[PDB]
Amino acid sequence: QYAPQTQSGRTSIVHLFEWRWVDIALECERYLGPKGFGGVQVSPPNENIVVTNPSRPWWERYQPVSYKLCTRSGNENEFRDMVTRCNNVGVRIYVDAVINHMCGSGAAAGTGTTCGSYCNPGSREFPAVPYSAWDFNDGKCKTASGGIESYNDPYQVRDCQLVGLLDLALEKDYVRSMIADYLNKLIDIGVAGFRIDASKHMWPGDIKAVLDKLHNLNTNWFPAGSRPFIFQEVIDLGGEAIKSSEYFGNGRVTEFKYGAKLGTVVRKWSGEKMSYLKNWGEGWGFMPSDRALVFVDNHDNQRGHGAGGSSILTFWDARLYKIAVGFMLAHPYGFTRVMSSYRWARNFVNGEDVNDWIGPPNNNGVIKEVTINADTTCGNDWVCEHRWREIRNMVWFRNVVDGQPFANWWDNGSNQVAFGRGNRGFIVFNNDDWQLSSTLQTGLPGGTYCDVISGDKVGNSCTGIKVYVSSDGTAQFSISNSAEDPFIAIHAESKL
Amino acid sequence: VQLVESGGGTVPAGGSLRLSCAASGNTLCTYDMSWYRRAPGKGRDFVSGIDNDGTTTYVDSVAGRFTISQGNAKNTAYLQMDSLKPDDTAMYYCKPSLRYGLPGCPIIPWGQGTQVTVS
Repeated sequence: QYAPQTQSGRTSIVHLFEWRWVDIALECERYLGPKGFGGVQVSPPNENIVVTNPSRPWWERYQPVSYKLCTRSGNENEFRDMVTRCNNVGVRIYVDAVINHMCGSGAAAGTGTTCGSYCNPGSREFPAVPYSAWDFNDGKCKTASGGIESYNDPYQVRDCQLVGLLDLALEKDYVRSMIADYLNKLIDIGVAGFRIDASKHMWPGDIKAVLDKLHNLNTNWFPAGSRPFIFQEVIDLGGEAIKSSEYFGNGRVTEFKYGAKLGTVVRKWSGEKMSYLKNWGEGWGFMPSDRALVFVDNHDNQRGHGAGGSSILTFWDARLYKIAVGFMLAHPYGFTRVMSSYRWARNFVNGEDVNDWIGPPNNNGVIKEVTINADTTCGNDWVCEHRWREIRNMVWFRNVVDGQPFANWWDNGSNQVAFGRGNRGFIVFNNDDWQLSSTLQTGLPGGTYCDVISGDKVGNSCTGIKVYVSSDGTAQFSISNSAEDPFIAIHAESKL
Repeated sequence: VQLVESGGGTVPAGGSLRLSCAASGNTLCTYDMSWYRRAPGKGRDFVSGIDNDGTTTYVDSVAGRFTISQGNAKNTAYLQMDSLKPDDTAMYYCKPSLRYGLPGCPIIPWGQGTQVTVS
């Protein structure tokens, strides 16, 4: 429902985009569990069509051919092993549920699928489910191309085909039931909740009808009254017919205005300044905090022409991406999702990356394992932003401050700002083109604190910058606009 | 189907008002209801909503002071606003959202709203 169902005191999830199940299981044990991560959003676990032109794009995973748990990430036994191993170290699994459609209406008939199931897209045949012609919306679409021609018409957005994908007749109980049996199988395996893909393309009541069929979570890992966490992917930046509020009664909704506006402010575009973030959250017109799933970027818009366009910050803009993710993880608004990506061979032509369809690192189509090096970074083209010290330590900061109110805001009237969370954490940012040198009230008890952005508290010492907070809570902050990271963060568990 | 909004007025801080919203004329249609408000110079922001199953959502600034409920009949809702503060002053708009698509159930556009002035 609205509660994430993470283990108590864990406050973020990470999207391990296109990772294989065996690698995620290992990552839960060696890293996510010990480092306090709440959970992992996984790529669609159900069987999809194989796209050979272009060669195995990441987007083929959003074109279902059955609900069998067999993909390039692994098979059902590997998926079950991952969910168990992660739940056992306190890390939940959330599934990307692709339920609005099946594969492209133009895909060829046959067994060119990730588990070898047969399908005949042209004749609306999906025997592995099973689905047939009457289970799709072709008869409802009022457009001439069969596609969505105007986003100011909710009926075409919900009933017509999204980029040529066969649109499921979600008002039918048979269809609502096939989808629920799939989600309930995942709940039985131990999943904690779901990202409902392409929610704007479904009627609010049809999604609720499917949700009404879901069981409570598995009692080997969750208390008996527990409803699955639901976050609906609705892209609503304003100025269109469909609003994110239409879905609030079903569960949380992705707040895409968050990353779009934060990226514009952090880049200092369109006259925006960091000092304007004093009233960040509902004051900027966003949805209620208790209904929001927030993030700086996602797998679609980190490619540059998604929701937010070029203002979206990504790992390619690492210096500013870290400050945006750090501000997000320190601020109380919303439930936070961090991104973990792969690097692809970009190829710009006339200013555009024509290679943005490229799928995960692979050897002849088999996804590469995630290798871990000693500096704790990753190999094999995986970026592993969730392992960057500055992000890992801020997800720990958000756990440490859980519940504490936004407090002690300061700004220099331009792009230097700071704020705390009750008496448990404080963060300071310098996004101006000059030195930050200020005495600030931190709200924290006096002591010597390790800055968790530049280092870590190890034993009774700090490996980075030390911040000396006096008994009245004040501390001297000095941050160069050219520092490795132009922000500092300290909290109760970083005190010596 | 027509959108009918009512209840606006001027009360002093601490007073109450109750807004009403109805999307009547075709009982086969089902509309979920959500109120937004626009103060001069601010944007039109969500404040409270309720779906057909009675599930409520409130923005934090009105929690415990505003109560949204299903009205007299299907496709009707009320927004009981108590302990009004001067910052609650704004033009309020009910936006009915179609819950299920059906032949001849229209999408309803923003209406004119109602004016609420506190103090």
